[PDB]
Amino acid sequence: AAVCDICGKGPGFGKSVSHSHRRTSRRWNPNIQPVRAVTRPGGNKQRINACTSCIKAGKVSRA
Amino acid sequence: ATITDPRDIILAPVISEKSYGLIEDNVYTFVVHPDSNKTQIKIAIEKIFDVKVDSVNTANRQGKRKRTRTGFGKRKSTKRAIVKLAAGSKPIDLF
Amino acid sequence: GTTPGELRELTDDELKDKLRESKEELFNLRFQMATGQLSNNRRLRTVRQEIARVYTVLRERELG
RNA sequence: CAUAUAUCCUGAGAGGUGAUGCAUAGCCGAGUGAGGCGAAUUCGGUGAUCCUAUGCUGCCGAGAAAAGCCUCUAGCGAGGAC
RNA sequence: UGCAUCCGGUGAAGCCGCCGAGUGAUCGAGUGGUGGAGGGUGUGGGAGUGAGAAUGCAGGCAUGAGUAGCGAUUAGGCAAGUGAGAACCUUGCCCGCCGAAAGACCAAGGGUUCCUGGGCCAGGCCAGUCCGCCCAGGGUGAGUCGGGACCUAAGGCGAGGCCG
RNA sequence: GUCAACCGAGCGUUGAUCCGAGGAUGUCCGAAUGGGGAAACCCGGCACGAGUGAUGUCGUGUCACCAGGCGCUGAAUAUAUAGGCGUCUGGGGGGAACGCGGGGAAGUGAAACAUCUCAGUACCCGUAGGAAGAGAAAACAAAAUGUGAUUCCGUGAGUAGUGGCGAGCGAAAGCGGAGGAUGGCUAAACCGUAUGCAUGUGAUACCGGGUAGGGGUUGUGUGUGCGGGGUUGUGGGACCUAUCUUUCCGGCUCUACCUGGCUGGAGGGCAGUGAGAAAAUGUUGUGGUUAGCGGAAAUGGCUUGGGAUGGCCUGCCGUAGACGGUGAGAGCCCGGUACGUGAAAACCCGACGUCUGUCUUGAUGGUGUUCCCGAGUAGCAGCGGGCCCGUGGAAUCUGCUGUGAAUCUGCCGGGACCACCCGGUAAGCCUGAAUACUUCCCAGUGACCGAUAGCGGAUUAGUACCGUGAGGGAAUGGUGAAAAGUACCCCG
Repeated sequence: AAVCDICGKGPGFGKSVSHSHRRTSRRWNPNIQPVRAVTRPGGNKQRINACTSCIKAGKVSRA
Repeated sequence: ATITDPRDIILAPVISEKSYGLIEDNVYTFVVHPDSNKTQIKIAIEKIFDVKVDSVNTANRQGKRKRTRTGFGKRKSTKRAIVKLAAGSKPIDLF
Repeated sequence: GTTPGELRELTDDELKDKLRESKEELFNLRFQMATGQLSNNRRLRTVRQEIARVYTVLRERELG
């Protein structure tokens, strides 16, 4: 849910600054979506984890 | 090229009062290789001495632990084979 | 014992037989030591070295 | 078609055999210790927490798996069984 | 320790004394004994450079003190023997205790403590000729006994796999 | 071999023991990998042998998983895929320090404490290499007609700044040096070629012109692969289009004839195990490393002494008076030192070659126009990280989520931002040297220690011992020059 199966996009690490400036560790996970793609026009469908950026790029083939 | 002879399984005979008492009953005791079995020992003895072996009895003995100025030391552990010859019974004079 | 010089002159078969009689002689020497009637202790060393020499010659011949 | 102390399975135990053997109370010497000979052995009582028994009866709290054994075909088979 | 000089197997350092010396930390190229291989002085350089105490650390040894104690609820005695040495060891005859044990056999655990021969500095809360102590040699024999080559329970690991 | 001798046996001038290089053997455990397992111990399959009257038994190879090539087969299921089968090549673990990329504390200071510091430290995770990372401007700079990849050291400077403007934190430009490679390769526009997928005016269509054929060098598209061509900032390169043009021969640009472009063969160069492509194979270098050898001069006299290597006095060598040993301070007794010498073999450095690629079907300077110059990228917005900069007017860089362009009168930067000038040309990849370190080997050094010191460890040392376990962890050096280690007698 944090590593893209296409481009390997991974979560980012940072801090959650509060009003009193208390910095606490937190994570920025990628927008991973489970998509059943069609690797070849033959019709085989496989469930892969692709980020929404990959879907926008058309790199995944949900035919 | 490995050449396997029956004479490396048998290492040395056992000399003691109990061994001699067994000998007067045509029963001989040997020190055999620790990784041998009863059938292998029987076959090796039959090949070596051209004798008919009735039964072979094996026992494992832990080497004695001796105290030294450097500390504690342990002798080698050995396996003994007690071979009983058949009724043909030609004595092993090599003993 | 036997230096490798004329040891390499023998073929494979008599090399095998020489190894076999050397092993039997070592067996006899070991039994004699166990009982304790032979005096020359170096005989065991010599026979073991002859066995090692013939093994080495066989390995060289089979290897090249 | 069958209700039979019929038939079969299981099964303590009693009896025979194993046993012309083995062992033993003692008797001889011998004295570290070794050896030889060796009688009688029936009949009752008491009696188990042990065996028949993984049995039987009762109860609710409803009380392992697999291997093994037997059987069934699928299947191998001109040799195979005792 | 740089430099310059002096002493030393005809006896340096170190240690123990005598006789002395300085206003002090201290000194004695004054000596006697022990000892056996390195030291002194001047002028500079550098310090792991000075302990009496931190309920300070290590080693050695005092007071308590030849004092407490010598580890249950059974109990030992005599004769003989061995021996340098005997209350404790060996033998014999008595006496006593346990006897659902303080008797016999396994499992876990221990590892040679088991037997023979030898020993009495170390140990045994005493001594010891004795020992579960020390030394050498010897000793453990399985088709049927407990396990493996047979099977699974709880549970463990876990090809691929899912998740991260 | 040694503690550590006491025997008992033997080897050696026919060259032993010993030292160096290369081989053979290398039980079992251990990534452990035929299966299992409480590590070093239990159980097997296959093939070929050994053995038995036959089973039993023995020996040698082989049998783990995953990943990527190649080949066969292609479930549900039709195309097909998953999967299965076989065969090759790789991986797995260990290591003291150094590197890079991530995650990331608290005791502490602020005389309290939360922003802050400690500190991106401790530690953990993934990975290499002999070094790593960075590296060839979408750079600095400020009007100097200026520098010109990166890295590292010294200044700049505890400065400008930053900070509950508290404790504290803290640059860059420029200048001086080490090293130099201001280095190379690509993607696109265009051609040529092959192929997949669609169709086809299926003919007047595609070759460079003119002649003649022909209905496909497909005709057209589209995608991909390969070979040419193109590597840039004063913009550059493709499309064109004139001028000049430094080998020969051959085969192709649908076809033959006169013309311009592709492709092979011979000279001639140019390079090379290199970043710029790669794997090899020979000869040679008193070039190096891994064993060694030689190497001057006092038995000097007297004296003390157990012993001279002490004292006094004589000589000698010195390219050697460094350091140890020998019965006490030794240049001339020994090992050695200065100085010369030595490699069968292995390895490492060079050099010349075979060998490989590569340019020659090529090169030059000119003229006016269309196309290309790295896309879910830059930019913007939201939330964060790090920069002297703690969100502040916050530039440059970067992570996640949305949105999302242009190809040179384009885009980015010059500390918000706008205009003008200046600099550069992102969204592709390689690159040696200067730099960091020492598990290990070699040679030395010390106003460092000398047995409560120095490593915990000069002695059984990570041993004894303690703890179930991670782990903790000691103590013990000196006879004498030589053992000549007290024969023999006496008390016991």
